[PDB]
Amino acid sequence: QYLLIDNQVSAAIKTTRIAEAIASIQLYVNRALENVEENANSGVISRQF
Amino acid sequence: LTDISHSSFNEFRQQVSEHLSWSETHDLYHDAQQAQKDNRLYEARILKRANPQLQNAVHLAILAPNAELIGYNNQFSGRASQYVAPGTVSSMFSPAAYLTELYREARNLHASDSVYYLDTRRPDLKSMALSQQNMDIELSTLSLSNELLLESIKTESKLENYTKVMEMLSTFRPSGATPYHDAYENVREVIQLQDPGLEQLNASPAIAGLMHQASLLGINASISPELFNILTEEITEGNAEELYKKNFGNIEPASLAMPEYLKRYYNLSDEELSQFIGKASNFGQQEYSNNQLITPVVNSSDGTVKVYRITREYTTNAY
Amino acid sequence: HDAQQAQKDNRLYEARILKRANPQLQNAVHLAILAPNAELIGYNNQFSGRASQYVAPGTVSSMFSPAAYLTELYREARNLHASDSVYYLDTRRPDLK
Amino acid sequence: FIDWDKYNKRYSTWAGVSQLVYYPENYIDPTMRIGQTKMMDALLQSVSQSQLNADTVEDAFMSYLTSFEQVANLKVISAYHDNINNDQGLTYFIGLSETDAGEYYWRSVDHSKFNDGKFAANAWSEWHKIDCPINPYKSTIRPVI
Amino acid sequence: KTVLEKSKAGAQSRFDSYGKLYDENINAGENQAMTLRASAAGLTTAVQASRLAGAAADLVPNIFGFAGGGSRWGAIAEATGYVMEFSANVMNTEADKISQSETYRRRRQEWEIQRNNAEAELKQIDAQLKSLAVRREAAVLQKTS
Amino acid sequence: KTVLEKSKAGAQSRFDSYGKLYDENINAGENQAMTLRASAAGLTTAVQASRLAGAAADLVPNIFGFAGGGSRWGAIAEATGYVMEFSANVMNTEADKISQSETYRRRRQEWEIQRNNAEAELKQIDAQLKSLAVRREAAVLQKTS
Amino acid sequence: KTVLEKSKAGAQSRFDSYGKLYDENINAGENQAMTLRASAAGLTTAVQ
Amino acid sequence: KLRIIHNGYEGQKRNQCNLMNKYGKLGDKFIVYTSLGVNPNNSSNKLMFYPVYQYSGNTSGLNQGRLLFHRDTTYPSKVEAWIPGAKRSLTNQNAAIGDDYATDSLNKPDDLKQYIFMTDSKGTATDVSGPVEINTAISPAKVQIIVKAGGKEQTFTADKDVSIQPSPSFDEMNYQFNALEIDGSGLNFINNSASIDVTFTAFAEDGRKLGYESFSIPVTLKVSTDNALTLHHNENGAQYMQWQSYRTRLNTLFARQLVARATTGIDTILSMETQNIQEPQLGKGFYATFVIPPYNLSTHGDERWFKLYIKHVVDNNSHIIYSGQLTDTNINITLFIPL
Amino acid sequence: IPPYNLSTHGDERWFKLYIKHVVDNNSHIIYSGQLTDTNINITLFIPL
Amino acid sequence: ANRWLKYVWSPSGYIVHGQIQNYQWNVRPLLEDTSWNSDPLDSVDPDAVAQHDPMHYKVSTFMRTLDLLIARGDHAYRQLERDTLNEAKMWYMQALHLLGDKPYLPLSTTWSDPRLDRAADITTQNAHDSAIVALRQNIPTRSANTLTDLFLPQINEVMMNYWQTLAQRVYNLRHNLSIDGQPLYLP
Amino acid sequence: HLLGDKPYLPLSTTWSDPRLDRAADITTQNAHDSAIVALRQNIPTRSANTLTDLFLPQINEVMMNYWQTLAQRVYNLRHNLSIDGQPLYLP
Repeated sequence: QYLLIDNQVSAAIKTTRIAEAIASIQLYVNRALENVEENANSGVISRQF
Repeated sequence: LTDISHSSFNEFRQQVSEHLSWSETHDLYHDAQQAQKDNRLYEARILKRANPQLQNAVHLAILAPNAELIGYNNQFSGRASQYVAPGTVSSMFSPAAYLTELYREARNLHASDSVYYLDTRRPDLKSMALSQQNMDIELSTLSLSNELLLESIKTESKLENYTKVMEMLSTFRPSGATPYHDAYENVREVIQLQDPGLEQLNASPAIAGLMHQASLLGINASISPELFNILTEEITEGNAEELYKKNFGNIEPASLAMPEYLKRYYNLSDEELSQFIGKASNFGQQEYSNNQLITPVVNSSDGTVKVYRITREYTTNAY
Repeated sequence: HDAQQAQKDNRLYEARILKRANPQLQNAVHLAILAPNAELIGYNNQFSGRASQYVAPGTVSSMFSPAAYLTELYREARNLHASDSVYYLDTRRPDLK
Repeated sequence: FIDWDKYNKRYSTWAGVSQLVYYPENYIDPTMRIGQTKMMDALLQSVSQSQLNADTVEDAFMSYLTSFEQVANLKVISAYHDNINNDQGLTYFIGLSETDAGEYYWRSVDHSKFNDGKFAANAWSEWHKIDCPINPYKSTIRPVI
Repeated sequence: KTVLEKSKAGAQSRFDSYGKLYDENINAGENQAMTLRASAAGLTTAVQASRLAGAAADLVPNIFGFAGGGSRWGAIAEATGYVMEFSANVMNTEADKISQSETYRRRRQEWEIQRNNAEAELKQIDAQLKSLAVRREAAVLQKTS
Repeated sequence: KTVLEKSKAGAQSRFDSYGKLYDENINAGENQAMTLRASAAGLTTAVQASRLAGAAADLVPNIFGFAGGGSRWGAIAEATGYVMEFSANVMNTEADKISQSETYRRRRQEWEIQRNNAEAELKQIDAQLKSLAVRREAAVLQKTS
Repeated sequence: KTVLEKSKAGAQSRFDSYGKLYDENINAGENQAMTLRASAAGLTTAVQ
Repeated sequence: KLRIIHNGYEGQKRNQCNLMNKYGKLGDKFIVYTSLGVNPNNSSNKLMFYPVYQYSGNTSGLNQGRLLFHRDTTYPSKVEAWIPGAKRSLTNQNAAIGDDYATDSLNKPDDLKQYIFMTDSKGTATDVSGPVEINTAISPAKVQIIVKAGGKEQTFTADKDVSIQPSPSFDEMNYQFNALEIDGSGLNFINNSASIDVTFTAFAEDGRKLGYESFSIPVTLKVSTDNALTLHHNENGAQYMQWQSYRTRLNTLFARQLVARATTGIDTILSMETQNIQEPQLGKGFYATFVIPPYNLSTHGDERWFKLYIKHVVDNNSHIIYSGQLTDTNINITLFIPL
Repeated sequence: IPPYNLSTHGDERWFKLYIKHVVDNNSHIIYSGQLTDTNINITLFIPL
Repeated sequence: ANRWLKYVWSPSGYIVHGQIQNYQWNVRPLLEDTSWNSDPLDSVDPDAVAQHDPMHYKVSTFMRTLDLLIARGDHAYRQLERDTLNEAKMWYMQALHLLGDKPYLPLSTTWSDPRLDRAADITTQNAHDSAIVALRQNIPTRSANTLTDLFLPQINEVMMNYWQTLAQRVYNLRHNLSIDGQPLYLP
Repeated sequence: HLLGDKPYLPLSTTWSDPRLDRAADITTQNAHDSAIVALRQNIPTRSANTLTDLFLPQINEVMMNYWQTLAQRVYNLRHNLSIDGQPLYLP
């Protein structure tokens, strides 16, 4: 939940490097929009994206 | 109307809070939103006329206006003349373009001071090359995760390369999953691959007679050479101060002896801890489990904790 | 019928304290279910930390366990016959109590 | 022992009822409800097919909201209170819809469920549509029990 | 081996056919049919307003002069009866919509079972080609014997 | 053994699929469809009261003055005819309700037979894996021979 | 023998199931549905 | 009506404001600790204590200060708050469930402006830091309305413009102002509409702002110089709406003339000649072809935009009838000119 | 409503609000509640 | 389905004209806990209990959100390609941080193992009823032997199964298994 | 011949492989927006480093699949294959 990449995954699971960076930031935004990690910027959450 | 449209209205209201009113902020904002839509329609119109798929089909009569196409390529260095196939990393619809759109918006979610800041928790993301190889070739997720942990541990411990990191983890006592002797795990697995079941070593009794059986325990069971030094060392009540600090570092003994700290430190299950400590809860009572009791009894005068371990066996009918 | 209303109000009061104190709810921070602490203090002083002691399903300690059902069943059924009678539940089955 | 044959005879029915005061949400259905109005039943039917588009669901909601508006704008004409004196019993109300050749509705409120200066919300019944061909003169219409 | 490869191609044809039926479960035509059933059952509020408006207009007199009157006195009762008879048609229309979508759901569940039969059968023929490949290796070793 | 394990997994898929259809026999949708058929056939007492009330109101004269009358003399006979024609619609609606619930009963009885076929087939493959395990033990003893 | 006894019990289940459906051919419900259709078509002399 | 509420943002500030509401009155001074972190060594939970130090004195008359705290744990325990800087500890043996306090024996609040280590001795340890001294009293001279209605803003303040002051409370303080007179002469009407932007805001004694809330009163002006919209059914069949000088066609006569095209099949209905069926003109007027010269930097300037205007149809003002860009060739523009 | 105080409210935390001298000079309850450690804000419509 | 759950509860909040709002629950009597059934135990209606205490309408909406997130994750799981298994995990991890951590239950309780005569004692029941009517009216300020033998509250088993089903799904993702637990790799 | 020839796409482009920090730069985005609002109003007549890192337009993949499906069909006709690619001749 902090380093945005799963260390309990077995070694048979393959990704590419860009696809892993996408899944990291997609994890990070879902932490941040939900206020699970505190003090996200209220102005950035209000953006159209 | 520049640079307003990619900010939210709350962001734009904070910046123009002192200058202008709400209504003056409201009017500039929806004009910047209209200008952003008109920039997208203008850019798309040039790029869709310049599609090479359309210019070779002569029946469509889709006349590309050349005056906009000239001025577009002078500003953007022949961008409209450079079309890519699907699956190219250069594409505006590629996963790298999605990653770029995603990283640009998400890097501002936390302040730069915060520990949850995206470049603080993941410094490798900003430096990563948006290349075709990073999009195409597959590698293990676990190896990319081990690479990320090794970079941070190298940076923290200030070590030369990754093999010096594996040297210090071969020696490091104060964690629950450490000493990890990496070269040892490489040895003990190849023996388990080459000799499944250790039958060849037991069919040759002279070779196994060389190694003592405490080290033959290290083949099937994971006993690293430093873990052997942990298990073999002698605990008196004299050296137990010093030898605690070697094994646990700076953890307080009162903080360590509680069951929820042990459950996270040794990464034990709730059932596995009761095999060692027992059913111990955060109230006044404490019970036997597996016919043993472990109770810390606080000396009321000294404050010294004294730990009892009582073991029960029924010599008669336990029913 | 006033005692029947007071028994329903005792059940609603006891349930309200015990459902706010559920540890499943207090870790989900989005529900905003604010447990009123003044009732929770007075409840645990009377019942010795009962509301702080939740059990898993299948535990004999549970108020929904078969032993709780047996307790509810034995308390109501032991009075069906008089103690003088041969059909009295503790007379025919002394091992149950 | 009154509740024996339904609830207390079996551990399954006993544990179902005993948990229901503590965890009703295990037994709450978003579809079915006791006390559910005919508006919600017609809504459920309007979305009881496989292909639920956003436009299909929106049109089912605006049909619900049309029938919501009809019972919300009922004008109370007259009433009748069943007991001999105002403090106990039920009062029966008569409502009129906002149509020409108007429609008539009735509902009740229970004065026993008046407590601390306020009717409890379960003192009220639903508006019930009256199916009779009613055409009063100057709203000279009264209920009576 | 040729016998099992024809069995392999036959099971592969069924697996593709029922998989195609399952994935594209409801046609464009079958979707239009449900939409018409839903539209036919959405008329009940417009019929009711049309029929109550006609009842209100037939209660005023339409004969004037030395003879007066002409009010249809049973106009509200006739309008209420037409709305109830039409509501019976809408409930049958709405039930035929729901029954049609449930028929297509059960049809898809048949296609899912028929797909899983063909999928398990071509896994079986694949394992049966492995078994035949080992039989052929034994027959080659019997030849070189 | 791999061939029979694919047959085992195929029969297990059917046994789970028809067992799921059997246990959950009537959908939420199929239950709503029967409820609508039942509601459409419950209107016959309200239509009758609405239609008799209109007959009673059309028998009084509605022309007054120097010309009198205007009573629809065939109003009761017209009302009796409308109630009988509507009763024919209700009996078809009620029969379609009963025929629909009987169709779902016979459908469930098919699913019970299809479940018991798959249950008997995976008992058969289990016994056929026992037989293959004994064949393999004979082939091992033939090897050590 | 165990394989054929499971085949025997499977065929016996179908023989009992279709024999039960055949013998009890029309339900009480299916009989009520035909009666309603017959009653709906008997109104033509009273309507006339 | 201005309203001030003291509830924190949900999380640690909500717990720290509940302590201030429970154990303090409005006007007390507090130390709110903004940085609350789990001690990685001495803790087994992710739970925290939420401390506020209450000063002795001001409104809730206390002889000694006290460290208010909130805990999420339910088990009975002591709460030791050990200050490493002063080398002393505030403690509470058998703290209550939820929130409680530990009184300060020696009333020296300067020892509380540094790192505090609050421990439970049972798995809950908290690194308490970032102290912020706050004063919760509110002057009525700093509860204020800012009205930006046009040119100069007007500031109304609760000391002069509220008749009955609200009682001090953390829950809710309602400042009902009187009838405030705003000069509206100076509103800039853009598309016949303006806005009066009203901002509620407030400040405490120490100078921190209590928040703001913004309102907007839309003011729209009725113009009297325009004619009403009018509908015209011309003799040639055209129906149009006459807005200020414009005429917008409302109907079509396409289906009147489609009958001749449709007498001989779908091939003739869906042809190009059918799409050239002409529609009558909108009332009195004429068509005019305007040939626009090509773009020339000498005579048109650097910008390529051009506009066409009309004048002296219904009113002597000007109205745009065409807007476009200049090109390297001529542009032919056929417009209907109303008369 | 002021917070609970054992000195001035007694041992019980209940409080009630009554109205008088609207339609008749008798008293009628308009609110009933419990005292708390904080203030309680109660907005009521008072008939006249 | 997601946008209609957000008409009751958005766990991410609500944005109204470019500003995030203060509330989390979009229904006003869920914010202000507004009881609207004064007699929930007249009949055995689960809805009547939740009308009396509307926190159960919160837990109902919460469980439908978890049912949605697991259903989106199971639907992504069964599309067994690589990038959709990452999608499956992010729907599962999103359901986990709504749950929070699984609650720890202390095993040593005040539960001794009493006799059935002692647990079903009528004096224990009458003391339990007299204690609650004391707390319900705040009147007071044998006891420790009687009220110890009461049964303990248990956690919701349905709410518990969400942690158990999510832990199994993530386990099957972290290994190379399918949603049933079958190996995707061939031996 | 309604499609014409399949378009040739030059493989060497202006796409270097930038850092994610450089491609997602906020100055690159603001320069891209200020350049288009300049072109949209014809006002003008750092730059070459910022706007190089933009992503490139791609061709329509659905339109591309028509060339790919037609090339496969004609391939199966020119050989003796069926529409699935199976041989019609017997070996």
